[PDB]
Amino acid sequence: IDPFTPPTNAERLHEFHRAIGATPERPTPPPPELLRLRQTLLDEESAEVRAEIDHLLARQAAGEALSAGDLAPLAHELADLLYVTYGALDQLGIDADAVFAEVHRANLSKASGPRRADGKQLKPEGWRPADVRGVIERLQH
Amino acid sequence: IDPFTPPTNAERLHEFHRAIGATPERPTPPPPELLRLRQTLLDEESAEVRAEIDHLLARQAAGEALSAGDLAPLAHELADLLYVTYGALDQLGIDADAVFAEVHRANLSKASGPRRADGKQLKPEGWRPADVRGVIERLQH
Ligand SMILES: [Cl-]
Ligand SMILES: [Cl-]
Ligand SMILES: [Cl-]
Ligand SMILES: [Cl-]
Ligand SMILES: [Cl-]
Ligand SMILES: [Cl-]
Ligand SMILES: [Cl-]
Ligand SMILES: [Cl-]
Repeated sequence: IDPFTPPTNAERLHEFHRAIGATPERPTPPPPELLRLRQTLLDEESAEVRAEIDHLLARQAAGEALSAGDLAPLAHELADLLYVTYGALDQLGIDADAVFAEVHRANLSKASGPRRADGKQLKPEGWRPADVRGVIERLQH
Repeated sequence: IDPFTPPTNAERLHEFHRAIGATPERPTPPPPELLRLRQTLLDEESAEVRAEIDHLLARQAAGEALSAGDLAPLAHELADLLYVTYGALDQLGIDADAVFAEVHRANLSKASGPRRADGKQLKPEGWRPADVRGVIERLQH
């Protein structure tokens, strides 16, 4: 499935990494041990988000109408996930906003296509996929 | 483990959801079926990120010095993950930037603590944890 089925937050992660001694201004591969760690951490944070969804689903199944406050733990974990995802991009010395803008361009464009009779989102004429490599090359040079 | 071990992107997701017919201005619980979907999608996108890390790790292990371009698929998947994470928060009608700011405050503050002899990050005096519930209540009211 897929989605169709003042400083920015990226800049905040740069501030954070400065604080913990952790980053490059241009795209730069990290040490293996650091990739490994990032992989684990993404793994863990996505697991916590999915667990909080499970709790809400169980409460809804029992018939509860959740309040705004009830959504806080999930919102907290989601933000934690943004943090470590932005963290990865910052660690890589990749401008997250530049890459995000290109991904957003392509997704928004795809959203403007027609739908199949069964409701599946189709691409519009002349749809242009996200060219993230082009963004990276641009940032590097 | 943990991290110690112009429109914003959140606003872009609101634009996207408008485009696909998908959102609330105040925190609002979603339908169960939609939570279920979001859970699956987070699951899948985090799996793809972790797979791209595996590929880079294998290349590094073989002795390669990765170029900036080599990082594009990982950067692309990371941005895809931001997209569906921001997507969740938007779906919930929760201002992602407000929640992120509070999580960032707490993380940056924790970073200012001393480290144990073994290098573990300790909290500073009077450290105040992220109060995401307070943010949610504020957004609701
Ligand atoms: Cl509900
Ligand atoms: Cl409440
Ligand atoms: Cl991080
Ligand atoms: Cl198509
Ligand atoms: Cl490398
Ligand atoms: Cl290259
Ligand atoms: Cl989404
Ligand atoms: Cl501590």
